[PDB]
Amino acid sequence: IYNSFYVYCKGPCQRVQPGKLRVQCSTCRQATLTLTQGPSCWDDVLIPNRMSGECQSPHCPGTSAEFFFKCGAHPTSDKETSVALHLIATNSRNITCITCTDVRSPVLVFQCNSRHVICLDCFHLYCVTRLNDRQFVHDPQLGYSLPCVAGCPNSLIKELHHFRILGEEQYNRYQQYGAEECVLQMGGVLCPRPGCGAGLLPEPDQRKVTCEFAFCRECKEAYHEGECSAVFEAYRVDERAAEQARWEKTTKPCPRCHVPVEKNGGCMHMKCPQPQCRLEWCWNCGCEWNRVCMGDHWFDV
Amino acid sequence: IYNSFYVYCKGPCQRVQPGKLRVQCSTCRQATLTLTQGPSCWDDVLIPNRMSGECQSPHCPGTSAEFFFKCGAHPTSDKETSVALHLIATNSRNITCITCTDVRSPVLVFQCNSRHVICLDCFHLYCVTRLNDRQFVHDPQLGYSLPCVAGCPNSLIKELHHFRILGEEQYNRYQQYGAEECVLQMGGVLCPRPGCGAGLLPEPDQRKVTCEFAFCRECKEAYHEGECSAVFEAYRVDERAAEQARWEKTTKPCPRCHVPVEKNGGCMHMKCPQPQCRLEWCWNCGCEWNRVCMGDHWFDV
Amino acid sequence: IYNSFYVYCKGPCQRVQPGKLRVQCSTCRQATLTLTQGPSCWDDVLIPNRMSGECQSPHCPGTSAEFFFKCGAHPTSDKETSVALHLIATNSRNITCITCTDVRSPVLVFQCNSRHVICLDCFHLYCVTRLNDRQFVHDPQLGYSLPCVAGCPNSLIKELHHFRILGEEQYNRYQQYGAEECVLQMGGVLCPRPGCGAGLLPEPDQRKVTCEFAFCRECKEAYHEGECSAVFEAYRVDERAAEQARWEKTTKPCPRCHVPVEKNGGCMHMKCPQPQCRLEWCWNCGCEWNRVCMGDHWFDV
Amino acid sequence: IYNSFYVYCKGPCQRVQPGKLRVQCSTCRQATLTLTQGPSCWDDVLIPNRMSGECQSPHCPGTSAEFFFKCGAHPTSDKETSVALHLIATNSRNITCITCTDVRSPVLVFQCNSRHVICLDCFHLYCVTRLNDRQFVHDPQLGYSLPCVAGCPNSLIKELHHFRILGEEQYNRYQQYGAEECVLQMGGVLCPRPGCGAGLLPEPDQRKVTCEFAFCRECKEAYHEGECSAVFEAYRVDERAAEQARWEKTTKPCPRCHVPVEKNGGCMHMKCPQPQCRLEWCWNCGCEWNRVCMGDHWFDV
Amino acid sequence: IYNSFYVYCKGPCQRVQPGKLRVQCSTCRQATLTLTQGPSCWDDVLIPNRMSGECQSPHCPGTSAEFFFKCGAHPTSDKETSVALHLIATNSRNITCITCTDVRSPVLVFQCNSRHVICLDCFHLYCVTRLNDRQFVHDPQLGYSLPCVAGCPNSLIKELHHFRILGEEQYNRYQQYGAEECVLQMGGVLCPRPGCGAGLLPEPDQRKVTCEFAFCRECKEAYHEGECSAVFEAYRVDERAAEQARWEKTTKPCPRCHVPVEKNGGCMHMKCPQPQCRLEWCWNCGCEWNRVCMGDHWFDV
Amino acid sequence: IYNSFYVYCKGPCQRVQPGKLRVQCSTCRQATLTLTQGPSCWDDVLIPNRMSGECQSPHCPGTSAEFFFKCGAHPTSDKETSVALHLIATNSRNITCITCTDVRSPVLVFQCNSRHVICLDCFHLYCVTRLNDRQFVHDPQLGYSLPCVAGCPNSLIKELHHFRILGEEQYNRYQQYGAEECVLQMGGVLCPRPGCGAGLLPEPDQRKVTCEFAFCRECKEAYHEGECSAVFEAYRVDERAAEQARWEKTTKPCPRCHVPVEKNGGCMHMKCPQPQCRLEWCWNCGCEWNRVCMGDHWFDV
Ligand SMILES: [Zn+2]
Ligand SMILES: [Zn+2]
Ligand SMILES: [Zn+2]
Ligand SMILES: [Zn+2]
Ligand SMILES: [Zn+2]
Ligand SMILES: [Zn+2]
Ligand SMILES: [Zn+2]
Ligand SMILES: [Zn+2]
Ligand SMILES: [Zn+2]
Ligand SMILES: [Zn+2]
Ligand SMILES: [Zn+2]
Ligand SMILES: [Zn+2]
Ligand SMILES: [Zn+2]
Ligand SMILES: [Zn+2]
Ligand SMILES: [Zn+2]
Ligand SMILES: [Zn+2]
Ligand SMILES: [Zn+2]
Ligand SMILES: [Zn+2]
Ligand SMILES: [Zn+2]
Ligand SMILES: [Zn+2]
Ligand SMILES: [Zn+2]
Ligand SMILES: [Zn+2]
Ligand SMILES: [Zn+2]
Ligand SMILES: [Zn+2]
Ligand SMILES: [Zn+2]
Ligand SMILES: [Zn+2]
Ligand SMILES: [Zn+2]
Ligand SMILES: [Zn+2]
Ligand SMILES: [Zn+2]
Ligand SMILES: [Zn+2]
Ligand SMILES: [Zn+2]
Ligand SMILES: [Zn+2]
Ligand SMILES: [Zn+2]
Ligand SMILES: [Zn+2]
Ligand SMILES: [Zn+2]
Ligand SMILES: [Zn+2]
Ligand SMILES: [Zn+2]
Ligand SMILES: [Zn+2]
Ligand SMILES: [Zn+2]
Ligand SMILES: [Zn+2]
Ligand SMILES: [Zn+2]
Ligand SMILES: [Zn+2]
Ligand SMILES: [Zn+2]
Ligand SMILES: [Zn+2]
Ligand SMILES: [Zn+2]
Ligand SMILES: [Zn+2]
Ligand SMILES: [Zn+2]
Ligand SMILES: [Zn+2]
Repeated sequence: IYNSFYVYCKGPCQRVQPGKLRVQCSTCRQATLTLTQGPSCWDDVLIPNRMSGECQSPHCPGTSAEFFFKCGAHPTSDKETSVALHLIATNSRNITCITCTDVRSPVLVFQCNSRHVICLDCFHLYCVTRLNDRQFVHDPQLGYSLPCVAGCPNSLIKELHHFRILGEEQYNRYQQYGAEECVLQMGGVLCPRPGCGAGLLPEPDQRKVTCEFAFCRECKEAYHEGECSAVFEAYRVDERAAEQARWEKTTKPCPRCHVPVEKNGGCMHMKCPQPQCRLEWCWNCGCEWNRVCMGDHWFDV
Repeated sequence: IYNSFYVYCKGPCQRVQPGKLRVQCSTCRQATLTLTQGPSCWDDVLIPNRMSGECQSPHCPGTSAEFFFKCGAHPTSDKETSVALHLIATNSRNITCITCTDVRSPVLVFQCNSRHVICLDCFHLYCVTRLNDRQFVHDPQLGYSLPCVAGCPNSLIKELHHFRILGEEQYNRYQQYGAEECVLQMGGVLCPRPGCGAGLLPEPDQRKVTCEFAFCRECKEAYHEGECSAVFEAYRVDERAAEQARWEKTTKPCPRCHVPVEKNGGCMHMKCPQPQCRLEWCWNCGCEWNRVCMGDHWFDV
Repeated sequence: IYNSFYVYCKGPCQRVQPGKLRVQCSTCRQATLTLTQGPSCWDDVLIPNRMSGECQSPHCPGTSAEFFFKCGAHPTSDKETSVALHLIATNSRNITCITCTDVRSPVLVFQCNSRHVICLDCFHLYCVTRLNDRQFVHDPQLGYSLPCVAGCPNSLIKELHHFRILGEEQYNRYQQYGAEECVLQMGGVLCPRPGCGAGLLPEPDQRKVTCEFAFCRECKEAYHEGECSAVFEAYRVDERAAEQARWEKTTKPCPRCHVPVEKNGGCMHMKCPQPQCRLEWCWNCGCEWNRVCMGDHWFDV
Repeated sequence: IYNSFYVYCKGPCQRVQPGKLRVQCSTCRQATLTLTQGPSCWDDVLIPNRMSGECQSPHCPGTSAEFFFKCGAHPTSDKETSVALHLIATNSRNITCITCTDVRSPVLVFQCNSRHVICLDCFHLYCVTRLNDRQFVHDPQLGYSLPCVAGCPNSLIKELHHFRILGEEQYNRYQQYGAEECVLQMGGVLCPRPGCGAGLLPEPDQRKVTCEFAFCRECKEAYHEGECSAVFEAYRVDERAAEQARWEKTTKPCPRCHVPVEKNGGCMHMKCPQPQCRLEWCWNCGCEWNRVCMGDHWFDV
Repeated sequence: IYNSFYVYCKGPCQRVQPGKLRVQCSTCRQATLTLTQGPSCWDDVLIPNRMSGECQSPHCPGTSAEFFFKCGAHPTSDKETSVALHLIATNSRNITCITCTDVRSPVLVFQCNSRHVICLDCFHLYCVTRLNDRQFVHDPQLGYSLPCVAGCPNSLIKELHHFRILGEEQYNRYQQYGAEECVLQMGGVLCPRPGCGAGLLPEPDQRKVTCEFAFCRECKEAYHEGECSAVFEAYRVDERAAEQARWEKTTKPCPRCHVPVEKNGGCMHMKCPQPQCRLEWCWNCGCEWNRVCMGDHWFDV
Repeated sequence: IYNSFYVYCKGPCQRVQPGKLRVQCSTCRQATLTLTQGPSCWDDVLIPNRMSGECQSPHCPGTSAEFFFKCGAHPTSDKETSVALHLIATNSRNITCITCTDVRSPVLVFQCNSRHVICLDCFHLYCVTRLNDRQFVHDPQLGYSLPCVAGCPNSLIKELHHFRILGEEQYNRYQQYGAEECVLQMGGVLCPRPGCGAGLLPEPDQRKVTCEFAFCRECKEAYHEGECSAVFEAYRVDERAAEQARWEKTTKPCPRCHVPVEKNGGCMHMKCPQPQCRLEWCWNCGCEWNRVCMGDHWFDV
C-alpha cells in the first residue's frame, strides 16, 4: 500500500503512524463535501479555506473544505484527529540516512537546499541528545527548534509537533525549554517529574538533587550511581553519507483509453478528458479513483 | 545478524531493542571471567551463581559468573544495563501474529501450552486496552499481570518489565494499579499526572474532573470534547489465526574437520572433540567462536 | 490486480477479457441500487431477482438488483455489455493445464468431479478440432456442446457462449452445427462463407467443391493443394498431467480492529461487527470496501 | 527459448504465433539444401534466390535456397506455411509500449526513425479504430495501410499481412477498403457479412439498414439499440511514453577454444576459425549449432 | 545447461569435467552410426555391443554401436577420450553432502542402499586420508578400493578411475598400493617420487629417510620439521547429515501435439507416436531432438 | 563470508584455497603479538618487519610482527603454512573473465595498467599451453614467467608460486624450464617422469621416445597413437571481452555512535575516535572487531 501521510498518534499508539486524510464541509462539519478538485500539496490541506467544493448536505450552502488526519492503525472516534508531520515521507527511492547510512522507511526530509533525509530512529536520537545537552535553537516567533543535522542554513523545523518523536516524557521537558534555560543560567535545576514542575537550588558541586524525587542533575533522570548515558557526554557529518542522503508538464496515458492526461502538481486524482471515456483514476495505482486512494495518498510531494 | 536477546532500553531509546549479553566475575566485577562452559538457557544468565568459570584478574579467586545485558543501538556507559525481556524473540520461522496475522519480528511468545506469538504492536495495544479497561489480573505474589490474549491457563506473564512496552506514561499508571483500583471502587478518581498522584472525588455524573490538571474520567487523558478513543470502549480470538500463531541428541559436523559435535541445549558455543582440530565455533554462524556471537546470540531458546 | 470475472468481448477485443461486474436497479435501470448484501456466488448475479437492495433514485420503489458485466480493457458505452464466462478463472494456485502441463492464467475449469483445468490456448484447439472432426455432443435441451477433455461424466458445458473462444468464423459454423450435420449425412456439403449459407452437392470422390467460393470439403476452408491442417486428421489423456490439473466457518480478523469477521460464501465484502469500528473491507485486499473491489472481484468462487 | 520469428497462423490458431524458419532446395523442393552461409537479415529469407548452397539430393543440381515459415504451436502438414510478420519481435530490452506504457512481448516495431514499439493488443485496437473510422492511408502501389501511431513520416507498413491482427471478420472488411470507400462517398452502405458483399442505399437519416441482415450503419455490426462501441466515437501521443518506447566488428569468443569469432550481421550461426577447434555454434545460446537454433532464431534483427 | 555425464580429463584439465557422449560404428570407427533406439542407462554405453543401429557409411555393414566420452571444456583431438565416472551426477535435488552438509554440484553417489551423496571436495579428502592412513579395502578381483564413508555394506567402488580424484601424485601412489603394503609390513619404506620407485630400509626410530630425495616416513611428502598434516593423524558419521544426504509407466505429453509419450528408462530421446506429428524431442528440454541433447544428456540415471 | 586471501595448499587440497592470515611475535614465535595498527596492504604482511606491536609473552621484548597464511579448508598443524597468491581476489564486482567472458570467483588480476582479470580455469589453461608450447618469458632475475594474456607491457608475474596452478606434474616440469630449454635446443628430449630427470637423444624424425618410460616427444605425456591434445597445437584477445575484464579520505560512520571514521588504506580494522564510544569494528562486516575478520579479511586490496 502507498502512504503519503504520517501523523503523530498520541494514543493509543504514542508514535508516528501512517495517517488517513479526511475532508468535511467547513460550515456543517459533515463528510458531505465533494471537492471541485483535489489537494495537490501540503498548503492545500493545512491552510484554512484553501480549497472549494460542493456540500451535498440538505440545506447547507457550505462551499469550503476542511481537512484533517486520523491515525490508521486502529479504529478512531469521530473527532480523534492527529497532527500531520509533513516532513515525514515514504522512502520510495531508498535514500540512505544521513547519519546511519541505512535505508529505512519512513524518513524525515529536512527543508535544507540538499533535502537531507534522516531515518526516524536517528532523528529521535538527534532530538534527545540536543535536548539533554541544551543545544536547541531559539527562534522568537516559533520557539525552540533544530535545523538539519548537517547544520545547513534555513533548515529550522517549523512544525514543532515533529518533536513529539522525543517521547511523552522528553516532550514535556522540551515544552519547558525556555523556563528551564532560565533556571539553569541562575545555577538552579528543574524537577523533571511532570506534576511537580518545581524549581530547585542545590550546591554546584553536588550532582544528586532531591525534590518533593531523587534525580540526577546532568541527566535529569532518576539518580544513578556512576556515569550518565554515553550518548549524553556533550555534530560532525560524514561527507559521503550526507551526499548519499539527498532527496532527489507531466502526463500519463489513461489506463482505460490511453489518451495522455495531465497531472496537477502532487495530486493523485487524474481525470481523463476523452469524452467517451472520462475515467477518473489514481496516478499511482492505475485503478479508478476511490476512497482508499483518497485517504492514503490523495496527493504526494 | 542474529539477535537472540531483546531488552527494554529506558533511555535514550525508550523502547524494545536488541541487546548485548555480557559477563563479569561476580567477586571483582571485572570482565575477566572465562566461562567453563557457556550459558544454554535463560536460567543460566538470570539466576545468580548458576554458572562457574575462571577469573583472569591478578589476585582474584572469583569463580562465579554474573551476567547482564546492554542496549546495542548506541554507546553505553559501564553500568548502563537494561532488563532482558526473555519472552521476546526473533521470528525466524515467520510465525503469524495471533491477533493481526502479519509476520513481524521480533515477537512475544506467551508461556501457554500453544506458545502463541504476538507482534509487539499488538502486544502494546493489548496492554493499553486492558489497563484502561481495568482488566489486569491480580496475582498476590507477582502483582498485576496479563495472560495470553487467547486466555490460555497458566500463561500469566511473570517478568513484569515486559509491561514497559506500555510506554513511560502508561507504565507509571500500571505501577499504581493496586492503589487506583482502590480509589475507583470508592467511586473516586486518581490524577494521571505522575508528580501529582493526588486522589480526587467528583460527582458520579460528571466525566470532567479537575486537579492541582484538566482530565477525562473514563480515559484518564487530558479532557476531551466528545468521545474517548475508539479502542477504549470496553477478547475473542480468531480460531484460525490462533492455530497459525503457534511457536513450533542434536549434532552438527565441525565446519573445519566435519566430525559430529554435540550441541548443549540452546548454547551456540560448539567445541570440536577432534584432537587435531579442536575448533571452537558458533552453531548458528559456522565461524570460529568470538565476542560478537557471544554478545549477540550466546544461546537461543 | 485481482480479477474474478472474465467475459467474451465481441468487439473491439474479439476475445476473452477480464470483466467488470455492475449492478443497477431492475425497475428504473439506474446505477442507484445499494445491495443489502453483496453477491456470494455465480447464481446471485446470473439468476434474475436473486438479490435485494435499496434504490436511491428519487421516486423509484425498486428493490431488486440486476447485474451485468462489461469488458474492462477499454471504454464502454452505457449498454455495451458482455457475457460472463463463469468457467474461466484466475489461476492463483498455479494449476498445470491438463493437456499442455504449462501453468497459464486464466484457465477454464470443467464441472467434472475432478475439476480439471485447461488453459485457453488448449481449450481453443480442443473446440476447433472437435468442431472440424464433427465430435460435438448433442444435448436436446442445450444444443451442441463438449464435456471435459478427459471425458468425465456430467461435465457437459452448459453456458454455450464459452464456445465463442472458437473465433468469429468457427463460431458461426458451430451455430450451424445441427443443420450441417443433416447436410453431411445426406452426403452434401455446406458452404462455409457466412453470407452464403448455401447447401451444395458434389461427387463423393472430389474434395474440391465450388459455390456462389472455392473451398475444401474436409477442412471447410479455402481449397488447398495437398493436405488439410495436421490437427484435423481425425482424445487420450496423460494420466499424470490429468491428476496434476485438478482444481483443489471461515473468518479473518478485521484489518482495523482485529475482531474475527465471518465471510459469506465467496463474497469479498466483509463487515466488521465491532460497534466502535464497523469497518467495511475486502477479504482479498485488506483495504476498506470500494468500487474497484466491487467491479473486479465482488465475489470469487 | 529464443524466438526471432513471428507468423500469422490462419488456422487452427487464427492469431500471431512464434514461427519456425525452414529451408529447401528451390529446384527439387526437398529439405536437402545445406547453406553455404546462413541468413543474416530479413532480405536473405524474403527475397527469392538471395542465398546459395548445396543440395544433397541424388541427381539434383539445385544451388538456390527457398525459405518458408511454419506456425510452431502445433503439428503442421508439409505445405502448411504461414506468412512472416517481420515487424514483430521479442521484447528483450523490455521497451514500454508507446500507447499503454506496459512492457509486453512480443511487440511490433514501426519503421519510423525512432523505431517506436507498440504491444500487439494496442496495435490491434489501433487498426480496428482506424478501420471503423475510415482513417487508413491510401498508397497507390501498396494499397491501404497505416503509419506509426505517432504519425511519423516514412513509417507506412509495407507488408500488409500485419493487418491480419484485425481478426478474420475485420480483415475481410479491410480487404474491401477501396470498394467500401466508393460506396460511402455516394452515401451508400456495404453489407458487412462476407458472403453477401451487397451494396445498399438507405436514407441518410436512418442508422438501421437491412440486407439479404440487420446491421448498424456507423458501426457495421449487428444493429444495436443505443450507441456504438465507445472506441468508435471518432491520435495524440503522450510525449514521455513515446520517448520511452524507442527501440535502441562484433565478435565473441568461441565457447570451446575462446578464440574471438566475428559475427555476420544478425546471423546466429558462428564458425570458429581455429583449425584444431572449428566449433560451429549459436551466438545466442553458446551451444553447438543445431536444428533448434536454426528453426527458432537462425538470425535476429 | 543439463550435464548427465562427468569424466576425468587427464590433460589439459587434470580434473573432473562435464563430458560429451559420442557414438560411432564399431566396425568402421566412423561417426555414421544412427541408433535404432538411444541408450537408457550406463550399461547401454559401457558394455560392448549392447546397442544396435545402422551405419550410413558407403560399404559398411556395421550394425553395432561403440560409445565413448570426451572432455567438453576445450577442443579435443579425434581420439582424445576420457573415462566416464558414472557415480558422479548433477545435484538437481540439492541433496546435502553426507560429510559437510553443504549443497554442492556435481556430487558422487555411493551404491549403498541409502544412496548417500558426497561432494567432490569431501570425496577427495576421504580418499587422501584413507590412502595416507593405509585404510583402503582389498578386493582380490578389483584391487584396492573404498566403500561409502558411512561404512555401508555392498558399497565398494568398482570403477577405480574414480580414484583419479586423488590427484596425479597421490594416484600413482594408490596404483602402488599392494606393493607398498608389502614394503611397510617388513618395516620398509617406499620412495614417493614416481621415477624412483625404490624400496628403502631405515631404522624404525627415525622419521626422516633419504633416497636417490629427502622425505618424511609417515607423511610420504618432502621431509618436514615438526608434525605431519593435521588431517593425517589417524570415520564417524553425523546421524542427521547422513539421513539428509540420501539420493531420493512414466509419460509426458508431446510438446507439439500433446499426446502422452512413454519414456524409456533414463533415455531422454522421446518419439511421438501421433502419425500427423511424429515429433522427436528431449524429455528434459522440451525441444526437438538434436546433437546437443545427445552429447550432454542422452540419458540420465 | 568475505575472503580477501587465497593460498596454494600443497596438501591435502593440492589447489587454490581461501586462506587464514595469522600473526606472531617474530622473536619468540608465539601468537602473543598485538598489533599497534593492522596491515593495510600486501607489503605489510609480505615484507619482513614492516609492522610493529607488543608481545604479551612473559619475558619477551619482541616488538616486530611476523605474518603467515594457512589453508582454511581443514585443520592445520602448527607450522602447516601455505604461500599467499596475492594476485588472486574475490570477484565482488562481477568482472567478466578476459578469455571466457564468464563471471567467476575467485579471479587472478594481472598487474598490467588495465588490471585485466582472468578466471582460474582460464589461467590454468593459459599456463599449461604456454608451458607445452615453450612460450614462457625468461627474466634473468626472476626466472621463467608469463605476462598478461593480452600481452600488456610490465605485467610479468613476479610471485612464481602462482604457477602452482599448473598442477603437481606440470609444475615440476616448469621448475626444469631452463634445463629443458637447453636439452631441446640441442635436439634432445627430457624424460618427463619426476624421479628420472634423464636427458635423452632420439632421431629428429621419430616422435616416440623411450627411457628408463614410453612417452611422446611433442606432448611429453605417455606415448599416444595419433595426435596430441587439441590445445597443444601451437594469443589473440577479443577486444570487447578485454575491455569488459578490467578491474575498476574514505570514511564511514561508526556502527554504534555514527561519528565518521577514517579508513587506513585497505585495512578493515576501524577505530572509533569518539571517547564515549571507542568501538573497534570491521569496515566490511559492520560488527565489532574480532578474530574471524582478522583471519578472513584483515585488509583487502
Ligand atoms: Zn494510533
Ligand atoms: Zn455543509
Ligand atoms: Zn538513521
Ligand atoms: Zn541539510
Ligand atoms: Zn518534583
Ligand atoms: Zn545523569
Ligand atoms: Zn480515458
Ligand atoms: Zn491509489
Ligand atoms: Zn538504547
Ligand atoms: Zn574476579
Ligand atoms: Zn500483530
Ligand atoms: Zn495462548
Ligand atoms: Zn494532579
Ligand atoms: Zn476520555
Ligand atoms: Zn573439528
Ligand atoms: Zn554466531
Ligand atoms: Zn473489449
Ligand atoms: Zn430504481
Ligand atoms: Zn494448455
Ligand atoms: Zn474432467
Ligand atoms: Zn457460398
Ligand atoms: Zn482441407
Ligand atoms: Zn473492525
Ligand atoms: Zn479487493
Ligand atoms: Zn498455429
Ligand atoms: Zn535439390
Ligand atoms: Zn500497449
Ligand atoms: Zn514513430
Ligand atoms: Zn448481406
Ligand atoms: Zn453502431
Ligand atoms: Zn573454437
Ligand atoms: Zn541458439
Ligand atoms: Zn579437459
Ligand atoms: Zn560402419
Ligand atoms: Zn562435502
Ligand atoms: Zn552409505
Ligand atoms: Zn627416489
Ligand atoms: Zn610427515
Ligand atoms: Zn506429437
Ligand atoms: Zn535436452
Ligand atoms: Zn588445504
Ligand atoms: Zn614475543
Ligand atoms: Zn575464464
Ligand atoms: Zn593486460
Ligand atoms: Zn625416465
Ligand atoms: Zn603428444
Ligand atoms: Zn563510535
Ligand atoms: Zn569483517
